[PDB]
Amino acid sequence: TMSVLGHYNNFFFAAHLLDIAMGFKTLRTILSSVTHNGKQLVLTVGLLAVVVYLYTVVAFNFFRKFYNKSEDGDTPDMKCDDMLTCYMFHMYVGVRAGGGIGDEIEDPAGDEYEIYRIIFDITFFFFVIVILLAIIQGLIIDAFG
Amino acid sequence: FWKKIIAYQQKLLNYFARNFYNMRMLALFVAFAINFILLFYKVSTIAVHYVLEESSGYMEPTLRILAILHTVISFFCIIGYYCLKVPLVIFKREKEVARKLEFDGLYITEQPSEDDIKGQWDRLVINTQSFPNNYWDKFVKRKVMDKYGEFYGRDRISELLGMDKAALDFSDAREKKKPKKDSSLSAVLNSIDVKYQMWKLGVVFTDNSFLYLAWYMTMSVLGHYNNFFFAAHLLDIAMGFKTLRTILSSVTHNGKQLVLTVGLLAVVVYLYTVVAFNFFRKFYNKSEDGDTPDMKCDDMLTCYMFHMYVGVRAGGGIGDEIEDPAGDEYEIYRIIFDITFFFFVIVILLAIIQGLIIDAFGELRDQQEQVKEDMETKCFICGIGNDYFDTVPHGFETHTLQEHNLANYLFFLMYLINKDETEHTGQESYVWKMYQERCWEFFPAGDCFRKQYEDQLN
Amino acid sequence: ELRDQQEQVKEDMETKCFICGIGNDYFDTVPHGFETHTLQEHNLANYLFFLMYLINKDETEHTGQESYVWKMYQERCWEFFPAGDCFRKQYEDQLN
Amino acid sequence: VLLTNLSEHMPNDTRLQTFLELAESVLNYFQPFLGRIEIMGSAKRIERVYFEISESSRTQWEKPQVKESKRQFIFDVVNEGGEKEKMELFVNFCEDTIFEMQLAAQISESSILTVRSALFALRYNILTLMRMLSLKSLKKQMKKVKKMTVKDMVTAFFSSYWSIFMTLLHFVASVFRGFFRIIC
Ligand SMILES: Nc1ncnc2c1ncn2[C@@H]1O[C@H](COP(=O)(O)OP(=O)(O)OP(=O)(O)O)[C@@H](O)[C@H]1O
Ligand SMILES: Nc1ncnc2c1ncn2[C@@H]1O[C@H](COP(=O)(O)OP(=O)(O)OP(=O)(O)O)[C@@H](O)[C@H]1O
Ligand SMILES: [Zn+2]
Ligand SMILES: [Zn+2]
Repeated sequence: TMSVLGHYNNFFFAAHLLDIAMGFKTLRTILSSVTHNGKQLVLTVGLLAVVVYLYTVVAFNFFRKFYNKSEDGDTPDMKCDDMLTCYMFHMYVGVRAGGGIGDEIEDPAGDEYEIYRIIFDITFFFFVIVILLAIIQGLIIDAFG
Repeated sequence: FWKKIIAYQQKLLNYFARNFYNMRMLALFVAFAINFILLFYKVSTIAVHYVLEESSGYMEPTLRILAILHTVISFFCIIGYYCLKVPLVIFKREKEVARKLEFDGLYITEQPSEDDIKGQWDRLVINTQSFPNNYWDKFVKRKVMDKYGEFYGRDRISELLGMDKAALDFSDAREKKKPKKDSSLSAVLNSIDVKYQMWKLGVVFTDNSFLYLAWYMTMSVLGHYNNFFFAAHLLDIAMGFKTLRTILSSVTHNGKQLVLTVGLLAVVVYLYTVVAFNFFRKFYNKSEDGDTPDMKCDDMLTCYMFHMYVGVRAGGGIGDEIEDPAGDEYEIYRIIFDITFFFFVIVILLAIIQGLIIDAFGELRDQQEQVKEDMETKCFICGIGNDYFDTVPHGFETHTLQEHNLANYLFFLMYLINKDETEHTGQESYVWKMYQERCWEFFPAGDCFRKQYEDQLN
Repeated sequence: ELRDQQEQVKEDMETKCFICGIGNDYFDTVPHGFETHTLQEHNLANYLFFLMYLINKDETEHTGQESYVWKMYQERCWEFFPAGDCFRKQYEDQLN
Repeated sequence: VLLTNLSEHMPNDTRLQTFLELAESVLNYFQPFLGRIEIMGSAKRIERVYFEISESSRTQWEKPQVKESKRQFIFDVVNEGGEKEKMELFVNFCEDTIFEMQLAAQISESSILTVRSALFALRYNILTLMRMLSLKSLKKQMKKVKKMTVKDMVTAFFSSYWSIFMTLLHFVASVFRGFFRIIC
């Protein structure tokens, strides 16, 4: 079916490159590391989403003022005025960020919640960026072993 | 009247105990539904007004109904715990106290350490007339009386164990006959043992799972005042799903090692902050404007917080976030500073955390493999290897499923406990006496029927 | 590697005696035989205590066995340590 | 020592067993102090040797640091060890341990309040929950149960556990306040 659709759109022929896994059994053993603990990986991603949702709840209830993402003073682009927007901001930006959500949100200096927000950022970095990605690392390596 | 009130109370108890787990999963499902509704929750505008924003408009009654239902289910889960798991905890505690009284003399020969809250609290249950309420052995007081009465003193042993020997002697001797009417409400009220209920309530309150369920109910109640308090119930997924048990075990297997690694990271970063504060203060200007410099290392506390917060999270270390060292008398020293910080903190220590988690995974897998290998290669009871039995085809499995089945041994203990002592046969009486004296010599260790009768059988 | 080394140490100490080196199964033919052997018959703590007792004892007061062990210890001859043999293995038929 | 030697070299003697029961108390007393090893004797035979272990030696051997030294030595000999030098390394370890135990012997010279506060909180909070039965305030419940209602039954059943949960809340609050007072 994909080969037939390729005549209508030639870029439908790119799905046939997914056949290399079955064609070469050498890729079988590399992909088995991922698929050996695929359920564990999916559960780890779900746990990451739950933890990030809890962090987003905390930020939405206490640290809304720091999520202005627009540099111009005329129009503020608030990324945590809505729960859905704040959760998407967290999952999309903070997780991909090397240092966590604190790398991408405003600076906390000179505020009454400075220590609380420092704890927030450090715990986010430790649990999400370090520990959970470490769980994925360990799952793949343990599958190999 | 009372025979039906108590019957219906028992029916409700049984229903809640049966459905404890179903109500336990229902509470997680309702929590997930509430937290899914909470994703459509908006700030509306000098007081800020949190408003549930949706097109349908029906999610607000849905949210209130779900909150009330979650609170009801949490209360019902507490009731189900009290009906189902509390009896097991009380049985275990009563068994442990009885064994420490009989075979250790925990309140006759030597006294508790005053640092054991369990030991100090268990002092109350001894005097109660409702002791072994859950534990089957109702003769533990008599056993302790026989064991320590002649040496430590009959009267004080009886006072400690709460036994009225003089009343027992009078009852055994000639006595008047007195009826007992359970219908009297005063009799119903005075029948209950207050002190034993006190001890049981203390044990239940000190139980960890009951405390966790009380915390669950408290957070559910607080959720009505603030709907975002319902997010703490998503922490229950770890206990709800045992699939998350094995993922989280990698973290918790070496949790002490992880905490110590974080402490070591703080010490190393503190040493680096000391060095920077003593030699590299000029490079910690963080304000781009020349008018006002924002010095991040003029104070020791500020410099330490700057390091721990910014440099550790930075991909390349503190050098990624501090000024450039080019054209300075300490250029080489600061380059060494930054490179060593990157290597020790960013690379090595995070590598230690990586290795701890991966080694926890490997260790758990090895433990499971060891359990499987032991159970497949040697019998649980006798301990003889599989090959000796496998000399006969399917001999190991025949031995471990017919001759030395641990399930069969458990069923024998149940049968012997539930059987009347007078009806015991010779073998049953022998095993019963050894079990009462906690002598496990009757368990075949290193020998079996096939090994004893090797030549006769074959 | 460190975890494997610890596991190997535990496995060796649980499966073979430190002194004689005989496996656990041979002693375990008798119930609790391995533990009886390694805590009463071939206890390394008992061997250390014997060395202390023999050193602190006067050489003139040594018995025959003590003098034999003392001479071998002074010449650093460890043949008196039972290797591959024990009381139960030597007197296997007489004891049982 | 004589009786132990006789019993262990004639394991199937009923008369010797009777003597052992007659001498149980002395043997029990001297059991900690009685040493027992096996050696290859001069007669090409495994011989069992009995000696005396002193109380000081036993205590210094059971000192925790000596146990750490033992564990380290066992780890070393098992991992980086060859069977040739096992008995030489063991003798070296024994000599060092003997010297350090003698040194320790010669240098030798001849939460509670938190638990109490928690127990007090338990006692008081449970007494408050039980004062309703103690006071004989059951006349009110009896008046509600003049006439049966299944709704009344359900309400009382839920109210009992609700009161238990409230008492647990009070207990937790009391523990927190007591801990704060202690740390203050
Ligand atoms: N005393 C014993 N009783 C039962 N099984 C034993 C015993 N000793 C060894 N085994 C071995 O244990 C295995 C049986 O495992 P077990 O009964 O614990 O559960 P399982 O096979 O994992 O599955 P399930 O949970 O369905 O019972 C068999 O390989 C059996 O040979
Ligand atoms: N010659 C021996 N002496 C003592 N134990 C031995 C010997 N050979 C093997 N073992 C085994 O070693 C284990 C005893 O270990 P060891 O005495 O080193 O300390 P442990 O059990 O780890 O604890 P602790 O430090 O409290 O003594 C037992 O399993 C025992 O069977
Ligand atoms: Zn068996
Ligand atoms: Zn040995």
